[PDB]
Amino acid sequence: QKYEKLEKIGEGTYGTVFKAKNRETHEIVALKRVRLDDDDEGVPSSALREICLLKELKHKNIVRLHDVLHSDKKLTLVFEFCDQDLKKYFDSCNGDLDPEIVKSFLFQLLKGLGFCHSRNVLHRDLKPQNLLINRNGELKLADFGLARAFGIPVRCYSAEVVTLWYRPPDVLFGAKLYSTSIDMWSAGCIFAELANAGRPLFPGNDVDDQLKRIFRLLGTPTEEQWPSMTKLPDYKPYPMYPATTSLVNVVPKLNATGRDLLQNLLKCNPVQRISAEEALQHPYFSDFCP
Amino acid sequence: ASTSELLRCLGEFLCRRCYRLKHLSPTDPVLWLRSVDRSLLLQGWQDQGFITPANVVFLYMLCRDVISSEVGSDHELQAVLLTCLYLSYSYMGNEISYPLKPFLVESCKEAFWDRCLSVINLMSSKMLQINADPHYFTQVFSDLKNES
Ligand SMILES: CN1CCC(N(CC(=O)O)c2ccc3cnc(Nc4ccc(-n5ccc(CO)n5)cc4F)cc3n2)CC1
Repeated sequence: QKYEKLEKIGEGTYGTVFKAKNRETHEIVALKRVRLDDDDEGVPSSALREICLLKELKHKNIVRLHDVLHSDKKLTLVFEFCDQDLKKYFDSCNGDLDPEIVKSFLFQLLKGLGFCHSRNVLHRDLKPQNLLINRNGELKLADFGLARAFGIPVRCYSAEVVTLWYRPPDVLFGAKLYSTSIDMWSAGCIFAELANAGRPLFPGNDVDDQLKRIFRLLGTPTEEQWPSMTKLPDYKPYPMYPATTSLVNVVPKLNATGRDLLQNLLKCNPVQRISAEEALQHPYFSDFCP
Repeated sequence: ASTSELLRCLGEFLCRRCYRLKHLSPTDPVLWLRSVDRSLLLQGWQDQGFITPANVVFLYMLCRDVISSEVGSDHELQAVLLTCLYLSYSYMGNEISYPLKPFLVESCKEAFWDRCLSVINLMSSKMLQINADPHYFTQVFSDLKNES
């Protein structure tokens, strides 16, 4: 009634997403339609959490939740409209980005991510499809379906968080607790995609393949680097892969400065993972940087 | 610091708040909450029970701001308490998703979702603050224990 549907953007378990027009104001929004009529599936559960979090996360680099409508047997979340995701951008441009666009997107990602962490929210679902891209070059962190607030002492979170290709080694080893460090690993993976052909850095088939592919590139952490590693619930011995494997051929768009940031984001031991705040002060983001 | 102990406070809290309900027991809230946690567990919607000290304190934080002094029936009180519970699960629960059936006690489902939206619009800000501010969590933990 209040919104005219224009065309569907995407559809999954999460719900159907339309481009839409406000009938009153004629402004172009994005509608996520969430069906409530199936009373033995918990899709609403996630939608309500996404609403609680985005109502307290206002920042030009986080998708803006305008309004929530309850009508028919559906929830409708009204989002600002974006041109594409980073997934369709990689497809659009032969996965081959300008080093300044690479630098621009990572910056906007870390601002929106450092904002989340400061507001005590973990995203826990970073991937290109959850990065909304406008034509003017603006990037927004979207999809807080799997996000949760932290601070209250817990036994553990879920280990069944973050899609396999973007999940950090501590979580693959079944870590009970994890901090803001979880999103900083995903940020590293996305950064490597931007800096090559938009292709996933660690595309594993299972948990085992995932940990093998990470240690093969970055090297298997030692007891010096990561003492608690061998005490983690789903820890099993991996080959000692060397720490000498070059990053130059994996991210050939990056100068040594870019590559140094990448290595601070992709430390296996979550405690040593550079934060969003610390990352934004990195030389890679100076106007000095070559 | 025991779950049973903290649930017994919440029930004694609700009975004191809801003056109009003369035939409500401080065990009735406790029975309704435990019953749900069991149902989800035995249906395999979770591995461990949701009802721990921290989450009872969270649920209390909602109830004291959502639950009117003027709730007219035990049935309405249960509908409102379980709406607060459904939101606690969805905000703090370790599972991605939780179903509605255990939490629905109204013939009008429209009413349940309209109420979810109501409580999120009132509480979304303190829902984050109890997690962000340890001082606030302890303030609310204290207040709960002082409800017996
Ligand atoms: C996977 N997950 C699904 C839910 C989705 N979501 C709901 C949410 O965040 O909770 C939003 C929210 C706001 C949105 C604003 N704008 C858009 N725009 C747009 C995004 C892609 C495409 N697109 C990609 C490939 C193709 C085929 O040509 N089209 C075309 C487009 F117009 C989406 C939004 N999604 C976030 C991503």
